[PDB]
Amino acid sequence: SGFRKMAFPSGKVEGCMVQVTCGTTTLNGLWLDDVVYCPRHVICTSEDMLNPNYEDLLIRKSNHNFLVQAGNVQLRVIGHSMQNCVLKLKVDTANPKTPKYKFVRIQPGQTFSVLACYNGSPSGVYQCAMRPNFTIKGSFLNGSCGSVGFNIDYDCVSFCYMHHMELPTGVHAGTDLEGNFYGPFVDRQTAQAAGTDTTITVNVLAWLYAAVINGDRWFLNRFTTTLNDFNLVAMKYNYEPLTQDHVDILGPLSAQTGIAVLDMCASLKELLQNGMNGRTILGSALLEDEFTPFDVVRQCS
Amino acid sequence: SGFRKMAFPSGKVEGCMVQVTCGTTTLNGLWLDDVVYCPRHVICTSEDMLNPNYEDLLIRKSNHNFLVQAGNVQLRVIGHSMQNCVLKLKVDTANPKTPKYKFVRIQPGQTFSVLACYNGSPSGVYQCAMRPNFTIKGSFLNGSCGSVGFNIDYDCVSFCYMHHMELPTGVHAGTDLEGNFYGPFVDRQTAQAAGTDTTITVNVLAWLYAAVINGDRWFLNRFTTTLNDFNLVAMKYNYEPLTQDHVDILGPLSAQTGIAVLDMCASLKELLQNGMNGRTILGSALLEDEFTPFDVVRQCS
Ligand SMILES: [Au+]
Ligand SMILES: [Au+]
Ligand SMILES: [Au+]
Ligand SMILES: [Au+]
Repeated sequence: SGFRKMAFPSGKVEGCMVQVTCGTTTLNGLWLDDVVYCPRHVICTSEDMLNPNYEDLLIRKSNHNFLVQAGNVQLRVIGHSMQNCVLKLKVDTANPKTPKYKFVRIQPGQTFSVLACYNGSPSGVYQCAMRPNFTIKGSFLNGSCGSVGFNIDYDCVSFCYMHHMELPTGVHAGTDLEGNFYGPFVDRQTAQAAGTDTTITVNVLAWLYAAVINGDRWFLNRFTTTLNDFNLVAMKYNYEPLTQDHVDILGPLSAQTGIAVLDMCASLKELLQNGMNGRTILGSALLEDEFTPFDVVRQCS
Repeated sequence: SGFRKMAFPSGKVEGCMVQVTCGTTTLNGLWLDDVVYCPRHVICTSEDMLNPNYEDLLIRKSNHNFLVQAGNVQLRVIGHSMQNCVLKLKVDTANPKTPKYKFVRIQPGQTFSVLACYNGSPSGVYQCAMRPNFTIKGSFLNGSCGSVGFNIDYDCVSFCYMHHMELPTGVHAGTDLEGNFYGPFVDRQTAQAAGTDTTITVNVLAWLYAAVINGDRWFLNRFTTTLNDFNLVAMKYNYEPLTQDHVDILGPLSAQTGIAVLDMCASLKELLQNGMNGRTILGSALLEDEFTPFDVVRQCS
């Protein structure tokens, strides 16, 4: 029993983290096979970050200016190229700890584990979700850029995030492992606002199911509702609109608990309209939306 | 910026997790050097658990009845002994992935990372605290016994917990790596109640400091208070009594923020007497008490 925000084991990714230094800046890189991936703004000075022309800045960089260090050993850079907002540094040694891996671009609402690193050394691991506005509410300090987010399914590490930026509002932005930013953000120190941060409705429902499975059931009411009618309440409270696809993905949890998806929606409705009256669900006094239905099934089996 | 409940990187401990089977039961063991540690109730049938005599049950067990498997390779058991509530299985092969490590018995209020495993394979990692009643609010399912809790300082893994039991109330009990249970619990399926679960006052104060560092400051009032007078409020709300030792440990956080410890206590006082009026602190609608002052400094530096 018990329900905790649980990250994936971090070992396979720890073995891939290296330190990358281009003149003054040092950040983290990801060493997979004989390529090191890192944020392209490693080539920038804190002066450059206001409006850098990365193509021009790269012209004055050669292989030997990129110092890559795994632990305490230097790797020899034999090639470099820019792909979108990441640099791919070709080294002469394949990482002997390369796991089976894929690069995946995740959708908003999906969750993943982040291994926060500084100067190529892991510091800690935690679970996050890609917000609907494409930001993440991370814990990152200077030098954490290049840290990656991932999922582990069986023996394959699915890399889905590389950390790039902290926006002025204290939230975080980054790219997939092909260097494309999530959302409208750019690797520039400027005014870049996040959109409205809606709540991930499907995850809230999944978490309510996890609560029922693990003993907390006070919030179960006698009501039911319809998709359209629930979505009117969702819209008012800035929740993602719930779709039939969402209903279907909740089916297994619906079967396990014997609570129809629309009955659970009516209970959520009441929670949104009436609050929690100082009580708690799974140790939280608010509605948690960073558990996917998959997360709930995996942790509950 | 940002503040997250962050576990230690799990890699060094993953390499130590094995599967241990004694007749029907299979649980997790910890393979360090040429010894495998596991809960002694591996030798029990679900029938035995009501009131087992472990000494007698062990008499009918020989080295070859304990099957220990790291990944997909068997380890050869050349000796076994019972120390308190753990078995120490001597094997003929030292674990090549043994990290630098220590066994530590932690005090209530201190935090650690748990690597939840099943059949010797890691499933996930999360951060917990040893409650003042010596229980932990974990996420454990059948077969998770033998999973361990640890801290990582530099290159040394400090093992502090091994999981044994789920009490009827859904909380968890276990031992240090010398096999001594935390609190009054025993490895028996019986009526074993947890005491009153008081809140870890010093951790709450540390977390409020983390909030100030990371932008949330609405809860800072104009008041101050005294230790004795605050402790009267703490007692009423079932908070740990705050001591001068606690004040001293908060000193570094007190210096970093410029908020005197007793001023922060007066703010907490108000939070306890008046609630949070629907607002939040670091994304929580309640007072978090599973961050130590050390946890806050490490994550904030
Ligand atoms: Au793969
Ligand atoms: Au950075
Ligand atoms: Au040590
Ligand atoms: Au068990």
